Amino acid sequence: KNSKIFSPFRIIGNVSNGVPFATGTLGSTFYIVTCVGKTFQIYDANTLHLLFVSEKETPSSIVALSAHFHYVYAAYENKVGIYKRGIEEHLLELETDANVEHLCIFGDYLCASTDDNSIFIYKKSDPQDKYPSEFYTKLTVTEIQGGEIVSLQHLATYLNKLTVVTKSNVLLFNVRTGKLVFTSNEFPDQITTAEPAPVLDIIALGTVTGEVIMFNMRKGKRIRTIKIPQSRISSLSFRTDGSSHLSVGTSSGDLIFYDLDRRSRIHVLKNIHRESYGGVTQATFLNGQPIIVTSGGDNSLKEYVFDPSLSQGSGDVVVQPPRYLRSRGGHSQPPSYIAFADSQSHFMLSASKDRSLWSFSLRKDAQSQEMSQRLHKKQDGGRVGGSTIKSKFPEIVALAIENARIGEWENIITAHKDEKFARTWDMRNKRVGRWTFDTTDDGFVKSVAMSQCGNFGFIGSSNGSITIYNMQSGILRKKYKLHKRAVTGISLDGMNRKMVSCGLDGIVGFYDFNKSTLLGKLKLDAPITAMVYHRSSDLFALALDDLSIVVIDAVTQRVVRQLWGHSNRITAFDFSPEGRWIVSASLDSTIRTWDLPTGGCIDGIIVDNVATNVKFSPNGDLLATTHVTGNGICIWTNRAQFKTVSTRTIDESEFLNDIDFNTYTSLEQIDKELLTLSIGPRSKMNTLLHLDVIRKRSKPKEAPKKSEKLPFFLQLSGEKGFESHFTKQLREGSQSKDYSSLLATLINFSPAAVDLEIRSLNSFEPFDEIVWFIDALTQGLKSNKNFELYETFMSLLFKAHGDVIHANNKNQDIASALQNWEDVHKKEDRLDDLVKFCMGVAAFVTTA
Amino acid sequence: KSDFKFSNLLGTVYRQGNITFSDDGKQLLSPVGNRVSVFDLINNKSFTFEYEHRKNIAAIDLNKQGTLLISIDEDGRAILVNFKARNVLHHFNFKEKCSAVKFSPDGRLFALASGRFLQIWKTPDVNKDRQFAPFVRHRVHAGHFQDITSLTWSQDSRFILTTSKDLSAKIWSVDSEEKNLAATTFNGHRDYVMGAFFSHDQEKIYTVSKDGAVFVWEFTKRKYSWRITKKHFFYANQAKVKCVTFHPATRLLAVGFTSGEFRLYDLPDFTLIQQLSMGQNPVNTVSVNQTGEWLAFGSSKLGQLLVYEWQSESYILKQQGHFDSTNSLAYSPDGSRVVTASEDGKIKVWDITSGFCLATFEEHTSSVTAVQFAKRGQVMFSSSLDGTVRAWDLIRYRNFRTFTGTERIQFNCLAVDPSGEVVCAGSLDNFDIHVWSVQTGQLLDALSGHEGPVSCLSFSQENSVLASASWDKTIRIWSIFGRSQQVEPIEVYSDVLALSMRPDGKEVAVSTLKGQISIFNIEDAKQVGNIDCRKDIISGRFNQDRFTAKNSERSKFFTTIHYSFDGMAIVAGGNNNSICLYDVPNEVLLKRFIVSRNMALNGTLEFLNSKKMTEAGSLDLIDDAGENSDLEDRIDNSLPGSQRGGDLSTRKMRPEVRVTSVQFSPTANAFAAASTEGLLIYSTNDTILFDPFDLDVDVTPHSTVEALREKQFLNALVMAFRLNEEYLINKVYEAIPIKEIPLVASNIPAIYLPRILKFIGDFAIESQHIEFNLIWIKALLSASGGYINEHKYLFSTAMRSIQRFIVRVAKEVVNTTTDNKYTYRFLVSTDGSM
Amino acid sequence: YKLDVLSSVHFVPKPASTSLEIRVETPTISMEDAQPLYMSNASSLAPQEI
Amino acid sequence: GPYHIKYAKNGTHLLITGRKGHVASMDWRKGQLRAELFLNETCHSATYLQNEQYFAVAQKKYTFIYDHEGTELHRLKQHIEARHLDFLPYHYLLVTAGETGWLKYHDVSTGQLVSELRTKAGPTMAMAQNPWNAVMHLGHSNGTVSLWSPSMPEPLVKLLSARGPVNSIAIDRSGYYMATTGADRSMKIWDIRNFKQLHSVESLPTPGTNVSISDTGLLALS
RNA sequence: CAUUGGUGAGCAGCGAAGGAUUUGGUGGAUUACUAGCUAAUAGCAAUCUAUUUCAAAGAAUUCAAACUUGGGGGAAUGCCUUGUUGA
Repeated sequence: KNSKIFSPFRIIGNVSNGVPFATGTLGSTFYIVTCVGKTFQIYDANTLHLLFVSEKETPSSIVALSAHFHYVYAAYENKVGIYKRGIEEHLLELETDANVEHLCIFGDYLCASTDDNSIFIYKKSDPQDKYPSEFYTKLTVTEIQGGEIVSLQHLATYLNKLTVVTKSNVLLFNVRTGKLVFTSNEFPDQITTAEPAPVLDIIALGTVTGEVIMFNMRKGKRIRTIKIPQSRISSLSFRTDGSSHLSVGTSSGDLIFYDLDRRSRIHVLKNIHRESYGGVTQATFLNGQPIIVTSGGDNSLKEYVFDPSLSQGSGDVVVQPPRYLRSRGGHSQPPSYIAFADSQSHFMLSASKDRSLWSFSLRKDAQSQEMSQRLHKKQDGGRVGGSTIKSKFPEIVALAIENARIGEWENIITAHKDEKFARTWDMRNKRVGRWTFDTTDDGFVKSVAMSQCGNFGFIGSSNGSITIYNMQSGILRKKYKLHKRAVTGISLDGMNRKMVSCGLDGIVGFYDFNKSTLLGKLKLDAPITAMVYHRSSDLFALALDDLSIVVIDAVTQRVVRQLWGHSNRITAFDFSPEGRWIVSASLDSTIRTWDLPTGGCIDGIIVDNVATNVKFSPNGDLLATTHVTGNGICIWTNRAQFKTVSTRTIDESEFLNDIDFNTYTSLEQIDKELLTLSIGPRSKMNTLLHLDVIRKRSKPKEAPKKSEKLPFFLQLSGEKGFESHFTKQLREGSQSKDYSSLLATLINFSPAAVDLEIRSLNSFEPFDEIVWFIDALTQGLKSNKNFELYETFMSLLFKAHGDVIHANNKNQDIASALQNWEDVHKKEDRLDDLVKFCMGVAAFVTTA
Repeated sequence: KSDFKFSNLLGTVYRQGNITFSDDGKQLLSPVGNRVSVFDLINNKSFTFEYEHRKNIAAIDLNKQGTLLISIDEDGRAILVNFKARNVLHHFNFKEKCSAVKFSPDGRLFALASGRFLQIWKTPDVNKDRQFAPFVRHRVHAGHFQDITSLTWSQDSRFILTTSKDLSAKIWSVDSEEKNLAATTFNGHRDYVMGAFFSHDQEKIYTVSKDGAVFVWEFTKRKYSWRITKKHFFYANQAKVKCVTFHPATRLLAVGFTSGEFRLYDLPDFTLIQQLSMGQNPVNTVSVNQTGEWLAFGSSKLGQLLVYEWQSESYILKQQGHFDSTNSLAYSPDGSRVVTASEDGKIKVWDITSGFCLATFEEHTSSVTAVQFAKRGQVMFSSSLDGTVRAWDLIRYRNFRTFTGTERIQFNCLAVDPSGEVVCAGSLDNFDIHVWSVQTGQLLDALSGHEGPVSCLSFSQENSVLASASWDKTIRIWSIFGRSQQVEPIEVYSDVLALSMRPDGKEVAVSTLKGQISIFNIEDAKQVGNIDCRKDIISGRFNQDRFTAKNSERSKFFTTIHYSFDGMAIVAGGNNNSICLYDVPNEVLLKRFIVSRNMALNGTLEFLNSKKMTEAGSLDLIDDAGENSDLEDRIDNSLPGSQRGGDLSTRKMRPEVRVTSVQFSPTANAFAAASTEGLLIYSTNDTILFDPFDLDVDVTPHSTVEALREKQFLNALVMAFRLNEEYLINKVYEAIPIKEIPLVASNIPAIYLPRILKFIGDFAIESQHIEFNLIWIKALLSASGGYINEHKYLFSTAMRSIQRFIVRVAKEVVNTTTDNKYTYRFLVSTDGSM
Repeated sequence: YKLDVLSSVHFVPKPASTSLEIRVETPTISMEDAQPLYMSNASSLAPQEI
Repeated sequence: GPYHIKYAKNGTHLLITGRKGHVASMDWRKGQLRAELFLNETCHSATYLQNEQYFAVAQKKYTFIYDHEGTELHRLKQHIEARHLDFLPYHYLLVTAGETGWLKYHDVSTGQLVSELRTKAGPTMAMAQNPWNAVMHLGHSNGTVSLWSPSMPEPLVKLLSARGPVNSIAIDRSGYYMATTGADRSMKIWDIRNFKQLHSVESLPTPGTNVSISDTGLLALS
């Protein structure tokens, strides 16, 4: 399940799963450490932005969390991981084979408590360390001392002592030595929570019936008891602003505030978290403020405040009810359909099976909103009629969007479940749009589509019909009938020209659309389960029923590719943005990437949790999939955006180089007779011809004013043989009659160096050097590469030594060498023949 | 056909920020408005990165392996880019207005001076695939008392020198082992500290101050610690330093003063090596290449980039662009040059591939409103509010004529005949189309008859008729040559404001003020289709607006239009944030391009921010020139309400995004649009999109390779053209042999002829096999000439690309070979010397 | 100049001009602008003018 | 912007300037707000001038003298770029000291610029007045303070105070001591009559950004 | 006959333990998410001070200094620049 194209990135749209979150002051300010399965996320408690995210996904889920100033401790399967700023700073493996339930850190000691009633104590090596690492000892709870351990606490001012609240009593250990210095008398109920009060000595214990016992530990006796009847207490927090309040958070969602000075009940808050997914799992008063933060396993996190009184003197007898400050959330239930809204890959719609349609943000996870369903005033002058107690729309099972008219009329169509119309939604205002789109033959909308131009919305039904509606006006325009069984995909071309529809009678019907003809009818084997069209290239992919993908060219109207290799039904799938790949996820828990040129699988991932939607981003950075369990969207990167990706078939093994990297490096020289030029730049020829005039243009217009004492050998003294190398190489070339090495050097000089050398040839009586250079050039034009630069060098030679060879003309050696030069060159005037013909006939063909 | 990516940004060479050389010494990265460009000085090749900041850039640095690039705009919003593959890795915003970033020369960790804090972070790894947060903090140091301003590492990257507006400088170690080695601070400057550098082996330190003074610090006895050994001073009148650099291997100090001078000093002795005037405007930045001998100056006011070769004094390049001040463009009749007509008075011929101005003409005085080439490459005619319309040669570079008015009106559009002997121009002043004759520079006629100023003119280049259009709400088709002098008007619904003639010469598309493009037929007078546009146009809100953008009808129309060279598309662009590309037969649009996302332009956001608007009024609209620390940055000349004329700060308003003028490319698949920040050049890759043609089941890359290896070369080629994959076509193209080229070229199909021509053009301008290409072209024209001649318009661009290849790159090789031949014949036949 | 910038250029032009000026024989590469390539070659006077 | 306080000499009213345009004049004990201006050029400082009835604010360039309600009375032309304002209130002289480095005494009762002195040592970094004496101590970027007077073109006395520029000076009510603070992290107590420094503190941990000597000789440093 | 002008009394039709206009307040978004303070390689966050001082380093234009002015005539006395008498 390591893959070769996609790699996992993060999982958007999770906030809490129901492990009690932990809080941490940092200076004057607060943060909130929640855990989402195998990660933990850290939120600015003042405004709830996403500061940090755990860096690597822990091996199992996180059992316990605790935080302190800069450090945050998570206790997953067996171990405790100490993290600072997200990155893992210490592992701490506990010498056992039993999971770590609870965890409390106080002073020098970290205290972890397993499930078979044992307490491991890790002590700092020296108190100038910042988190403990020496194993100290291992305190154990024998069954006669107490029941199972429920929580670990450390009350204030208790030197080296640890308050272990078990299911029947409370113990006090002296963790430095470890003698059980105290046992409490057995409570006649089950203890469920514990939490220490901002008065001394006192721990507040919440039992399994509605009974909160304020229990004084120095004396060992109860001082108060408070009865909620018939609730399951699940949270306790002590408001410490100065007003003596208490919030008991039941496991039904009630959050009940008591006033402990006046023995009263201040308030209740009812259904702030859902009864099913756990109720109120943690509910804390931030230390010093009238702010409570509550968090529950329905993937939501909330913040409630206390406004001050209305009354001047009477004060704290008139208590204002606590209102609602701020919150984040996600879906409660796993998601149902996802779709990228816009082509910067910013926003993502996603509908979920608690009937709620969120729009998530990939950049900043505070920009994500839920798209509200508050209907518009009916346009007829009538009454819209539904049950007066409101409930969310049925589960949104198809969804199609266009961004071309955003702001002027609606641009989402959604298709709900067991429901007979579609609803236009908005995306600018984020709200239910004003039109509902019927199907007009009593058939449940099975799939929907939108035109490119954003004017028209097609709604294929389940008795074959196709209805087309204007979206500015919601008003019905056309209605085709070609299928007789259900219609499971609709599509339209970007020229508003050709419409395609695929339906369970194994028919793909092609229509014209400007006029209303029927343009073709293709028949496949099996029912057709999904259509994805791809627009820029006019190709589309039909997930058939016989466990096959069939790609069809929507212009020539015929089946072009047939991708076998799946093994169970195909859930969902998507073309690449560039039309080249298909990702397809299927119910045998695999995701495969297919290449359409080579028509074959080039990648596959086997997933522990079945994937049920798969969607590229349009600007092709990411792949977002969504899974059968777990509320989120899993986001994946794209190594083909950063690298090279080999295309080869693999599925046999798991479950040439030119083509395989689809890139071809051009040849050097095709035939020996065929000409070439120099590979490199093209203005090399022209600078080598006009090197002088160019530099004289470049020189600055005045003269630069310099000093008078200039240390003459500066080109030397920027700090840190006999014959020149080129002339040497030329000479040995003339000795061995092979100038290959010389021509390597002249191809790979620079224009200055070339001109310098060709000026710096010897030019006196036995003209050995001019003869040898001309021989090298002849050999080069014979070898027939670099026609460009050998001609250029000969032109430079005639410029810089035309005088000496014009004078010492009819010397035999120069006569002979120049004749051999003329041999090869008069063979090579055919090039001028070709060019003259090419633009003679080309300009004629163009002008006439 | 309709897949266009941001190819390039032409017409701007430097805007603001910081200029860097590559690791090689070859390429040059320099920040244009909110994008970095890479100008490749050796292989003469340019580009512009695709990613865009939401405000102007202010710091860049490039890794030492040439691999990562960090660019920070103002307000700390860094973007990390993978330089090899040109695709953004990670956005990360440091809150403050950050002032410099330097990678470590090891390339392990990068230091960043933000505010008064020094944050040293570690790089990510370029091999590791992406993640949520890959920047891992190393330290944050906090010595200074006011801003840092500069930042310099060691050569062995473990000590960092920061200079700051504190009037000071500090050394920070990088290990808390070596804190004791580096805890000291430096002192004594009077004004600021604009640089502090190390020596070549780090036993001396230099500190350069805005007051004009260089201190030389050395660890020495009267224990003993870090005295000031020497003080040297520049002596400017009132220039101050604005940017300092030090190449330590050669010990140069290059200092850019605020007056226009720079001086190259030799530092451990302080001798003046050199001194030159760049311009007259403050030099804003300096860099040097690696080996120490291409300097790189940049001056943001007026926007000029300069690269110097200080050994033998020679500008390797001396260039300058136009912010906001361009009124039009027009391509060369070959897709390689582009002409821009600027509001200054300057016409610049800009190369395309390497974005550098070949030539600059400045004979106009006031702004230049229209440019056209002739149907030649020789002359171009240019029209400006001078009152004259001037003709330019482009071989000897001269005004060979200036047609003038008869009372000097302000000319605002230009149009010139195919056989370039008649020039018409029309103004917004007079509503009479003047017609001059080129040779006798007198004016033939004043074609009159509009009632309302002329907004465009054009010449049907086939039938030679002058169709013009005016705010009259009409079009008039004048037929000027040949005893007729008859004229035919057309009423459009409303107030027309740009025009475009088909290539063919039968149709006129006309972009009006209510927001349609109405496409008429000229032989008749009848409207063969319009396309309604007012909606798909993104007008933003200005900060100085008090009305919603959905009502703001500042910009709901297209002031520029252009057909394709095929007859099928119209690009239109306007006074707004979007360029829209329509298809002409189907009347339905293909793509909408957004010119910029740059919140330092006004028309660019759709919805403003309510955190900004308050009781005072808006919040981006206060004055902060008082906050600036410098007299020339406080001085605010602005003649009140001067809507778009004069220099950029001769008005107190922020620029507006607009497309001043749009054209297609006459050779390639591209188009180009002159707008506020330059000329956006948008173009295409078949080598990325999978757009097959006429496929079937049995056509794979494996099958076509098999068809080569058993030698059915025709079939292998047509399978390549059906699959439509660029490497494949190249592969077969070079496989097939020279004897077999003519039969294949005869037997190719008619449908695939245009594609093979397109491929030969794209390979041909930059490849080397000139015999292979020219043999192919000769065979292709030879065996299918007449068909092309019939279908003249599908092949407009394809044959122009081949013809550019022949006259541009083959023809010189012919010239030099022929020159050489005749020189030999002279030298060896002539009379011997003496 | 100030009055043109104030009036946001829509003015009326100068009356006229015709004033003699002198040009030199010079190569076109020495005339154009400084950057690694070149574009034109022929000398700046014409053969008939020499 | 960052704000700037000025309590009226009387004790009652207060004037706060922003740095963007927000000026406001209030009473602070009765809470009643006298005036409020949202002018958008960067204001620097303000003073009351004699009553609560008049105030004068610096601005981007000029000096504007407003009423008790913010109706602008005058636009002082000749005080170009006054980063510092003060009012010496028995002589009725509004005093600005610039960024030009010119020092202007302006009689706000008859409307006639008394004196226009040239402090040549550059843009004035700090400024305070001897109240027992009404003589202006301007502190200059050399590190030297200088005492002026309107009827003397030359500084009455120059006082080499710090190394590097002089951030802020503040003078006793009794007219007999001056504390000055400087950008080389320094603070010096001078005895103005007899002109000897009493005693000086030479390493503060970060520069003394301001000082003030109260109405009881107590010292505040910030 | 119109009314495309008001003000009302009434139906058909829509229609689940109600509906329709108007308005105050707070929360979240509006730019792409790396936590707080300080004297900052660290400490604090229940506290910086009863080590918070030392040592070192640190002093050009011997005064470049309004690049900062609406136009036209001027200037007693000021100011300013150049000369000068007596110390």
